[PDB]
Order: sequence, then C-alpha cells, then structure tokens
Amino acid sequence: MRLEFSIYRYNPDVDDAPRMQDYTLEADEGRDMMLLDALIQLKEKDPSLSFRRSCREGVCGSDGLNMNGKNGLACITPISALNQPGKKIVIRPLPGLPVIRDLVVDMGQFYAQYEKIKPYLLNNGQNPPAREHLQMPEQREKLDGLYECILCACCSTSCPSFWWNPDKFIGPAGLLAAYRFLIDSRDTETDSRLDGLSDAFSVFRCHSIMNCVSVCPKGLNPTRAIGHIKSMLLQRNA
Amino acid sequence: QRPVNLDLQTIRFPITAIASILHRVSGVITFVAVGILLWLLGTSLSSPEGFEQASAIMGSFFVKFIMWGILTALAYHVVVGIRHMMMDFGYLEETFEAGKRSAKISFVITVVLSLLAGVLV
Amino acid sequence: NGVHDFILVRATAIVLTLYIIYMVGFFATSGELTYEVWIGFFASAFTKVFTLLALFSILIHAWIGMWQVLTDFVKPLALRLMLQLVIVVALVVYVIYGFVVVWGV
Amino acid sequence: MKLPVREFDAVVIGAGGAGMRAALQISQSGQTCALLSKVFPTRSHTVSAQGGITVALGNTHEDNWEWHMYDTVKGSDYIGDQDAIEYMCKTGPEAILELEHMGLPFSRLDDGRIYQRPFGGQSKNFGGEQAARTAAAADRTGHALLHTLYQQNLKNHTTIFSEWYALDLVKNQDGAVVGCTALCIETGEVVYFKARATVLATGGAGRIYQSTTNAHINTGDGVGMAIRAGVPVQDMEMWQFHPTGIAGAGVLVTEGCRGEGGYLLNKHGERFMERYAPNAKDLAGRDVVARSIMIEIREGRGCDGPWGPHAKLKLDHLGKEVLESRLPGILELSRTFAHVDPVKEPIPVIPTCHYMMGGIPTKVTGQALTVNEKGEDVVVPGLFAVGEIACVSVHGANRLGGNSLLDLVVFGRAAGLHLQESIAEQGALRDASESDVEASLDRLNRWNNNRNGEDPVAIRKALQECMQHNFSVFREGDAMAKGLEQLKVIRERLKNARLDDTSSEFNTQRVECLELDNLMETAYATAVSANFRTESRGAHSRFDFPDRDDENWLCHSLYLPESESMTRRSVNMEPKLRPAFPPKIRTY
Ligand SMILES: Cc1cc2nc3c(=O)[nH]c(=O)nc-3n(C[C@H](O)[C@H](O)[C@H](O)COP(=O)(O)OP(=O)(O)OC[C@H]3O[C@@H](n4cnc5c(N)ncnc54)[C@H](O)[C@@H]3O)c2cc1C
Ligand code: HEM
Ligand SMILES: CC1=C(C(=O)Nc2ccccc2)SCCO1
Ligand SMILES: O=C([O-])[C@H](O)C=C([O-])O
Ligand code: SF4
Ligand code: F3S
Ligand code: FES
Ligand code: NA
Repeated sequence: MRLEFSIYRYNPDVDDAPRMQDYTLEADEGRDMMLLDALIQLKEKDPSLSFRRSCREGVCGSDGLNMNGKNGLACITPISALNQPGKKIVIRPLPGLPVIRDLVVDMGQFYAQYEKIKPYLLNNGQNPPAREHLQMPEQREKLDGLYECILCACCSTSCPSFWWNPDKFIGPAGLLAAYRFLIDSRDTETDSRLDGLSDAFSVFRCHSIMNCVSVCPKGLNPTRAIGHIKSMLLQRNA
Repeated sequence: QRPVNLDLQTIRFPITAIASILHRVSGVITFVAVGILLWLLGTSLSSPEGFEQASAIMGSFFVKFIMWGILTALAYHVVVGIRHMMMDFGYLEETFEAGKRSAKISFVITVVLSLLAGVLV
Repeated sequence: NGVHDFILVRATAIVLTLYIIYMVGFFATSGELTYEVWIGFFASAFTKVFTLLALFSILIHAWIGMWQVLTDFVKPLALRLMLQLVIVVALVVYVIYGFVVVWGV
Repeated sequence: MKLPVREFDAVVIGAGGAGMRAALQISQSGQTCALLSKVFPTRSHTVSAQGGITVALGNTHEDNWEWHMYDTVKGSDYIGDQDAIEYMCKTGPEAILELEHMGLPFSRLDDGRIYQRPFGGQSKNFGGEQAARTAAAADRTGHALLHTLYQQNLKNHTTIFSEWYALDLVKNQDGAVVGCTALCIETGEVVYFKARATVLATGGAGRIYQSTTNAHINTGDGVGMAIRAGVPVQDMEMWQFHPTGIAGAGVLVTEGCRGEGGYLLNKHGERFMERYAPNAKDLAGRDVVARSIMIEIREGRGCDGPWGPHAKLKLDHLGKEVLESRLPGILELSRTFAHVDPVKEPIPVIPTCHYMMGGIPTKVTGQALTVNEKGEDVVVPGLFAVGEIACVSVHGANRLGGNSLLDLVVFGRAAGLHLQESIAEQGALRDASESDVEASLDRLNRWNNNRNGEDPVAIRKALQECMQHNFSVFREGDAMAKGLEQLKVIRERLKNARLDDTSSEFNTQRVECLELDNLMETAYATAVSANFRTESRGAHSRFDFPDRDDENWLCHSLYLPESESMTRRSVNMEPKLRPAFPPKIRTY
C-alpha cells in the first residue's frame, strides 16, 4: 500500500523560507510500522532530509515531532494511527522553537528553563546518613510520575504560555522537574526553591490549558504537578 | 535569523485548549461590555425620560443582539471561570479526562444560560 | 509578585460572582420593568454598595486580567504601556462614573 | 594550524553513564575538561538501561562483596582479569551509594533502604543459594542513572559540547594521543580538541548486527577511531546475546522479569530452564540462557506467530500490582512493540545482540594499553577508555546482568580519581604538527569528495546481515571463514562509498556515513577474532571446537590493527585481598 507525506523542509544555505515537500513510500500492507521507520526509509530515497532519533523505543526523547497537528514521538507513533483516506501525513517541527534544519529544532530555550529550576538534589549535609539517605516507600512514591520525564519537549512546545514567553515562563517540562525536587525528601532546599518561583511568570503563566497532558509520550501530568507547586507557593507566600 | 513553526492552522487543539482561549476572549469582551453596560445604566437612571429612551434603545433588534452576545460572553466567562476555580481548590481533578468532561459540561451550562439570556432579551 | 496577583483575581471573582447572583436574581423575579421599580431597586443602599464594591472588584480583577493578556501579545514596550494607560484610566473611569450615577439616584 | 584549536586538560569523548561520571570526577579534581557527545547527553544509550545495578549493598539480605566477586569471575568464564573484578566488586558499594546521595531515585524497601532485586548469576556463599543484589529504580534504572549524572554535571558547571561528532584521534610524532578532531553537527565546523588526556567513552556497537537491543547511535565509534590510530582491541568475539529481546522488534525486556519471578516456557509449556540449568534455572548466566532458547527453537520446540520464532516469557502470575510497580517499563515496551499485555499473556522473546564485551584494553586507572614487538603491555600515552568501549576486563567472556552500570560508575570514577598521577607518569607530550591533525581529517575528506561511488545503505545492510548469519549465538569455522571473506569484499565497497548530502547545517547523512566506517572496523575486528579463538568460552560458541580449552585459551585475544593479525594477552589472576578463584568447570 502507498503512503503520502507532506514534510516540513528548510536549509538556510538553500531555502529562502520553509516549504512543504511531498513524499511517497511503498509500505507492506499486512505490516504496521512506526513513523520513525518511515522517516528512516525516506532518507534512503532522499539523503538530505535531516531529523533526530536514537533509542527508537520512546525512552531517549530525541524524535519529538508535530504529526497531523499533534506532538508525539516518531519512534512510538504507528503509521496506522496517522494514516487517513485521501489525506497526507503532515510532519512538521515542534511548535515555537527556532528551526535549525528541516525537522530539527534548537532546544536551547527548553534546556535553559530546565537549568533555571536547579534540577539537582540540594542537601545541606546536616544529619548525614550512615549509608544511603533513608527514603520510606511512601516518600519515594511521590517521585513517581515525575522522574520519568524524558526531556522530549512535546509538552512545552504545545503550551501557548510557553510560546508567548519561552524565556520567562518555565513551561510544563521545567515545572515537572521543579516539583520532582520540591517533594524529594532528600532535598532540603525547599524554601529557597519556592522563593525563586514567586514572580509573575515562572509558575503562574500556567493557566491549565492542558495541552501538556494530552501529548506526553510518557503520560505524565505537568498540570497536576504545577497545581501542587502553586499550592506550596500559597502555603508559603500568602 | 531563523524561522519558527507557529502557524496555528497546522496545529490540533483539544477541547480544553479551545475552552481556555474562549475564556481569554470572553474576558476581553466583558471588559469593554462593562463600559457599555455602565453607560446604558447611567442613561436609564438620570431621569424618567432617560429610562424610556433606554427601553427604546433596548427595543432595537440590533441592540438586542449585541446585548445577548455581551451576556453570553459574560455567562461563559463566569461558568468557565468557576470550573477553573474549582480545579484550583481541588473540587475537580487535574487529569486530562476530568478536563475534557468539565469543559463540555461548561459549554452545556453556558448554552442553557445563553438561551435564558435570549429569553430575558 | 505572582502569588498576590493570583489571590486578588480569585477573590474579586468571588465578590463579582455574588454580585451577579444578586443582579440576575432581581432581573429574573420582577416581571414588568417599570421605571419606578427599577429606580426603587437602585435607590436602595444595599444595591448602591454592592454595585460600587463590584466596580472596585472589576478595577482590580480586570486590571490583572488585561495585564496578563497584554504581556502575552503586545511585545514592544512603548505600545504596551500606552495600552495599559488607556486600560487603567478606563477602569478608573468605570468606578468614578459609577460613583456619579448612583450618588445621583 | 588552519583549524580552530580548543585546549583542555582532558577531553571525554562520550556523555553516557561512564563519560559523565568520569567528566564529573576529573572536574572536581580541579582539571579543565571537555565533554563531547554526538547526541544530547541524556539520549545516550544508558537511558535505555532497565534492570539495575548489581552491587553488594546487602539491603535485601546480608551480602558480601567476595560472593559478588565469585559470581563475576565464574560469570566471565574465567577470562575476566581478577585484580580488576576485585577492585570493582569491592569499591562498588561506596561508588553506588554516592549516586544515591546525588539524588538518583532508587526504589525502596519498607525500612527505607535501596531496593535490590534478584538477577542472573547471583549467589550467596560462593555458588550457593540465589541472591538479590541488583539495586534498581523500577525497571527504569538506566534512565534514573543517566538523568542524575546529567543533573550532576549541570550542578558542577561541566563544559559540555552537545552534538559534536568525534572524527578521529590525533597522534603526535611520538605515537602519543594528543586529542581528536571533531565535527560540530549543528554548524558543520571542524575543530581540533587538544588535550593531555583523551578519554574514549563511546559505548557499544550493537548495530553491527541486524537485530540488536542497542540504539541507532551504537556504531562502535571508539573501536573505529582506536583501530585507525593503531591501538589494539581485545576480546572482540565476545558478544553478549541477551536472552529476552522482544521477538521481531529487538527491544529489550529486562532480566528483572525473571528476577521478579518470571520464567521461560517453550511450545509444550515446559519450563525448559530447569533442565538446562538445574540450580540457577531461569536466572542462569546469559550466554547459557541464550543458547538454551536457541536449542529449543533449533529443535522445533520454539513457537511461531506474527513475531517469528521465539520462546515465551510468562509474567502474568506475579499480579497486576507487582508488574505495574516493579516492571512498568517493560509493560509499555511489550504492549507497544509486541501488541501483548504481560499481565494477561506471556511476552514473545528471542536472544538479541546486546553488549560488547570487547573493546580497548585498559588498566584500572582507565589508561589504554598496547603491546610492543615482544608482546608486553605498554601504555598508550594520552589515551584512556571507560565504559562499554573498554575491555578492562571485568566481564571476560560473559557479563553479569547489572554489572555494566557498575562498570561505568566504578571505572569512570576511577579514571578521574587517577588522571593526575596518569598525566604525571606519562610526562609532557610533544605538540601535534599540522600534518598530524590533517591525518585525522583524511577519513572525513574522502566522504566529502566521493559523489559517484556506492550507496552506503546497501553496504550497511550487507554488513549487518553478514554478522547476523555468521557470528551469532552459534558459530562454525566454515561459515566464519566465508563471513570474513565477504567482509573483506564489503570493506572494499566502503572505501568507494558516496556521501549523497553535501550540506553543513545539521547534515545527519554525513554523520551516519562516518558511523558506517566504525561499523566496518568493529565488524571486522570481531570477525578476525572469532576465527582465531578455537574454543568455546562464554558467549563464544563454536561447533567445531565445542570444548572450553583452558590449556590454550585461558587468555584474552588481541587484534593488532597494523598487521591485521591476532595475538594473546594474559588474564590477571592475582587479587590483592583474597586468593584467586581457580578455573573449574562452569555449569548453572
Ligand atoms: C535496553 C538495554 C538495557 C540495559 N540494561 C542494563 C542494566 O540494567 N544494567 C547493566 O549493568 N547494563 C545494562 N545494559 C548494558 C548497557 O547498554 C551499557 O552497559 C551502558 O548503558 C552503556 O554505557 P556507555 O556510557 O559506555 O555507552 P553509551 O551510554 O551508549 O554512551 C555513548 C556516548 O558516546 C557518545 N559518542 C559515540 N560516538 C561518538 C563520537 N564519535 N564522537 C563524540 N561522541 C560520541 C554518544 O553521544 C553517547 O553519549 C543495558 C543495555 C540495553 C541496550
Ligand atoms: C465582571 C467583570 C469581569 C471582567 C471585566 C473580567 C475580565 C477578565 C480578564 C480581562 C481576564 C484576563 C484572563 C486571560 O488572560 O484569559 C480575566 C481572567 C479571569 N477571570 Fe474574569 N472578568 C470578570 C468577571 C469574572 C468573574 C465573576 C469570574 C468568576 C469566576 C471571573 C473569572 C476569572 C478567572 C479565574 C481569570 C484568570 C484565570 C487564570 O488566570 O487562569 N471573571 N477576567
Ligand atoms: C495564555 C492563555 C491563553 C492563550 O493565550 N492561549 C492561546 C490559545 C490558542 C491560540 C493563542 C493563544 S487561553 C487562557 C489563559 O492562558
Ligand atoms: O535486563 C536488563 O534490564 C538489561 O539487559 C540488564 C543488564 O544488566 O544489562
Ligand atoms: S512530561 Fe512528557 S512530553 Fe513533557 S518533556 Fe517530559 S516526557 Fe516529554
Ligand atoms: S500546556 Fe501550558 S497552560 Fe498549563 S496546564 Fe499546560 S502548562
Ligand atoms: S527515538 Fe529515542 S524516543 Fe523516539
Ligand atoms: Na566492553
């Protein structure tokens, strides 16, 4: 069976602006493949097509794309979930980020917000443990749904508030990470952290639009995380 | 300088995202509406003649329309603002499923109020 | 700061909701809207107070709201501060014009 | 110099688990250090790691680092250097506890300590009852580890050159490695990273096979680079085929499945592992469990289906509550790539190419080794290697599950701890001339000039197929000699292969071409090696020499890149803190 794709192209050494190019691929009828299988093959036909990928199993976060209007990972989105009668499969870069080339976006700003929330354990060193820090399975439970984040950018690049203020609003991904250290029982710097999220933009630009949740390839929920952050901010500063 | 993909037509938006953008618009409308509604109130109170003039304004079909719109936008902003606030106090879940559901129930509650606003006008 | 903005919006929202309940309440239970029952409702102290209270609430609530909206879309500084000037003045006008209407009834 | 020169005390090529522990450790010792990576550090293959880290913490039960040393030496089929395995197993506990202090989110026992699960080839009392010493975070342990080490390199303000592809090592006129040339993927700029220590941490090379658990980025880059610089590789024939890769996909399900109580079934519903390994059963050594599944299929007792030939991994008996808590990662992996729900129905699984036991020979310090004309070891000044690209060797002929993550942390950290003594020991090194650097660029220039040659796609497909057929779980001298003949052919084709995309702004084609060169030297080094070793040890399994030959092959094999021949190196059997374990017959 025949598949058609409309794929975003751009090279600054060649292209004046970005353009949609058409592609056809002969696929096995009885087999279903992933979008990444299709992209890999299209690069055998057209070597100039550039895109990120690694793990091919939806763990590393490399191949976040806007597919038929919605963010996801190519490596885990089946062709069958995209393919419709008489309509092309429309592949475009993640929204709101500078396009480097074709389907590759400069993740700079996405990382920079991540760095801004101090995503590392901060333990003052007082009452140090004999061996490992002791964490009851109860408290470790609070990290589930937060530490699994793959920094794929799907959520943030689907958040309007992030579009409008990508360098002032932390974004869903960032805020998820923030909460990952806010409730870690091994992190002692909770107050210090909160005091750095009290301004108008860092956290409060989130308006529960909920684009973040619907797109997360790992089914996490940044909304609920941000909810708990706001909670703590009121608890502290109100 | 580099290009970005921000063509809003090339992007799917779920129902909660629509619900949100309409809350933002409905707010901006309701802002201008208060001035209009105050100006109308001012007239309808200044003298017995002012009031008759305001009933006459309200009689115009074109006004009845703008008035119904104004009250529809307000009714929306309130129902979808109460949804928002309920979420903020934990009365609604913050899962994607509980989001879609309450958004729809917000559209239904709004239409009902929009009709009753049509009746009042 | 951010937390302050968040509480003020939601507080004024509650006040304004109670006011709307009160306005729609009267409107849906009065029948014929004669000049005399209209002015009678708006000459009542209860109504005058709740109205200005509501007008102050719109000052604060709308100002924050408008600010949020403007800092998402109006990027250049000059133009943004001009629009805020207009927007604030407008809201201040709303409260003052409100004071004029109801003091004179 | 007509190239930009960026000088550091140390250049770490690779930001996987081992690169990042090393970079972090070099950096805290007050030396300038550049961390390179062809992907963003957290996309490195380590993220895909699942089961956990094997280490005698002794939380689940009382444990002893010597028992773990025993398990490993035996596991290795007696060709793992025992001084090194001793260092690793003993240092282990402190080295891992360090990560827990870095914030790594380990799962927990009821009393608050790090969760440890049972895993392949783990026993109390030197070969006794089944132990549980694989510390884990659900089955996302590699993810947990990598992200923690990235965060730690963020905290510590490490200079990270994300998305730069290392081309080749630069040698001065004394035969010392003094950095490497690298291509910036984003911009196309080519630069010379000058250093007194060049640390290769470029992971494995699963992509020389047709079916592999490895990420697309595992192209044996460090093997290529080292071979082209005339640095020998060692034990390249030892290729771990993980028992439970998903049938028809290659995506790994963890050994922690069997460790949590899951077991392998054949078409008749017989738990065939009880026959193949009566003591350890399904938690036997990986090379043994591997072959056991293949013998089962190879004799008609495997099952088929849409997945191809496979054995079943039954998990449903552990209950929803335990699967969704302890193994939720394979749950998603199974549903996605096998269309099978492990809570209801067994996962289809076939041994898949997983881990490269071979690599660049090293001291515990991380210093890279070569041999002189007499066969003795000499240090390669200014070159180091850690992680999967290293052959320390702590794994010998078969690696234990959860011992690779330990490898990364322990030797990564060790390479950093010891870097100052290592630089002082090798003395100052002479500057690279402009021709020395130019030589590193020869490989890249060839591709940038070849417009009309061969399609590299077909060259790759040829390569992987050749390995799959001729150098798999089972091997014979006949097929191996023919396999090597075709590789000489394919390697010829590659010298005339064409680069089809000419651009500079993020040209992924150029990279994937350069990768192919590395796939070649790695497949070749493996092929020449497997032919040379006329015995059956660990993962290496010949029909024509089915016996373990402790009298001729109790050694490492060494591929010499200049003369393209083979030779041997001593296994080390002098631990410092206990007597060695003597070789005996190894059965599970
Ligand atoms: C699915 C899976 C699960 C596993 N689970 C476990 C487990 O539970 N326990 C265990 O002990 N082992 C496990 N392993 C084994 C594991 O693969 C490795 O031991 C380990 O994770 C890789 O370590 P590394 O840092 O040396 O390599 P990698 O993590 O692959 O790092 C390679 C790095 O080198 C860089 N690089 C490569 N080429 C170049 C170049 N030329 N120039 C510049 N940089 C370059 C890359 O950018 C990358 O960052 C697992 C393996 C797989 C495939
Ligand atoms: C009566 C006059 C009112 C005016 C002029 C007004 C106007 C506005 C404006 C301009 C905004 C900007 C929000 C955005 O950017 O989307 C806003 C936000 C908001 N409105 Fe109002 N509104 C009024 C009444 C109400 C009422 C009664 C409620 C009760 C729920 C309400 C609920 C909210 C909430 C919760 C927000 C901010 C939501 C968020 O920050 O996520 N509004 N309003
Ligand atoms: C920033 C924000 C909104 C917005 O700007 N979103 C948006 C949606 C679609 C198109 C443009 C903007 S909607 C509710 C409040 O939060
Ligand atoms: O089973 C796994 O998760 C993986 O294959 C384990 C090791 O140890 O490498
Ligand atoms: S929450 Fe999900 S979509 Fe967002 S960056 Fe993390 S893994 Fe990606
Ligand atoms: S996409 Fe943005 S608005 Fe809040 S819940 Fe969502 S972060
Ligand atoms: S390829 Fe790594 S997640 Fe898609
Ligand atoms: Na190795």
